[PDB]
Amino acid sequence: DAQWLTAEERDQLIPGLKAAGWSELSERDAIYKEFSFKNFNQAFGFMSRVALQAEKMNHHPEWFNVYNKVQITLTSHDCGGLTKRDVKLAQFIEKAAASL
Amino acid sequence: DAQWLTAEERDQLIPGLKAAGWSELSERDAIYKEFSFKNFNQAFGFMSRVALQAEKMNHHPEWFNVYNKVQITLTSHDCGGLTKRDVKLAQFIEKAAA
Amino acid sequence: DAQWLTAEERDQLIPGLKAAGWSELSERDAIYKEFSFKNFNQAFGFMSRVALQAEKMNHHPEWFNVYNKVQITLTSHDCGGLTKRDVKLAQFIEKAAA
Amino acid sequence: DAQWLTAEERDQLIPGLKAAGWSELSERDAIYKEFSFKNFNQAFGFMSRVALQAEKMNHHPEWFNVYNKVQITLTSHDCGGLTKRDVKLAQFIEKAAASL
Repeated sequence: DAQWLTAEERDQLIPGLKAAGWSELSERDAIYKEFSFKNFNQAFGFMSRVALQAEKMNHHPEWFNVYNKVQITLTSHDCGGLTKRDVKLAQFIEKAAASL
Repeated sequence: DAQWLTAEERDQLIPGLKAAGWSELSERDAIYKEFSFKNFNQAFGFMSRVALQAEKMNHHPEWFNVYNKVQITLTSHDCGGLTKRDVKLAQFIEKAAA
Repeated sequence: DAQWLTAEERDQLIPGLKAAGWSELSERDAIYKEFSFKNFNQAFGFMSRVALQAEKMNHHPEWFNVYNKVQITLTSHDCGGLTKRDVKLAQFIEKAAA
Repeated sequence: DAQWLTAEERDQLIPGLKAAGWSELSERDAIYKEFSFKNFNQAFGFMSRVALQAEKMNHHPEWFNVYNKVQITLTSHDCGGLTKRDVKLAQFIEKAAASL
């Protein structure tokens, strides 16, 4: 999905992400979550998996990393809002963070 | 190097990095530079090379990435300032970016 | 492309790759090339770029690595032969290696 | 350790690796193990972690990858045999494969 999520889609997709720890940013139609690992080795291994998925689906995250911390913000710049692509990427990220 | 850069060291090593595009932050004793690649494939390949060097040196960057852009801030948190480790990592980053 | 390369396609696309250092295996319809970098940092950075492209194309290489060396064999297992996917991945590999 | 493992060291270090699935190659003083993941994404994420450790310890593996399979052979070419460095790398690899 390249268009903004509908009210119905948000009610059916966001609750699960919120339950997983993601939050909706106050200033942008985007979701955000910070992941913490044991060290940089584990953090970057995680980032490499996310990077691979980003190229597989042609959708990229905004992210900041400092050693074992990875802060991720997902939104679609081509339309300026949250799309199904962001939800899909978030779901993959949760799998990667859980080693699944 | 693990100790803060002396005045002489800064004069000898920082100008080259500034000529290469790095700048010194005003609120912190740290250097910064935004790199712009063609796409994320190039950007992450570059990040992977920097990540390898980070573990080789046990010195890590503070960095942000969005598609083809990579913003890097370097400083030594252990002593709260710039050290030769930051200079060496920045020099490696320049080679990897080229 | 997902179907086996035709005679015309092979004549049009393979010579360039051979000029670049790729060779055709004798026991399989596949192309091969060993890349030699300066070190593992360069080699793995290169591998990371190829890995990203592999997932973008959903087409994977058969590769071996030891420090600065990376041996790559390309073929399409789905049909047991060379396809345009192999040619396109090889061309990307050439750019990444440069 | 940059020298070959002693008979004593082999008796105290190899059993654990054998128990983990590693085997001693017949033609070389090296250890070998094949790892299988769900897909290439997981396999390469694993490889990135191993790559990071290889640069951290300045010791590199011989490895072959085809999609979800990663075959790893560990030995020290600077002396032509198995060293403490190979054991250390093997132990890290086991952690990475287990997501630890």
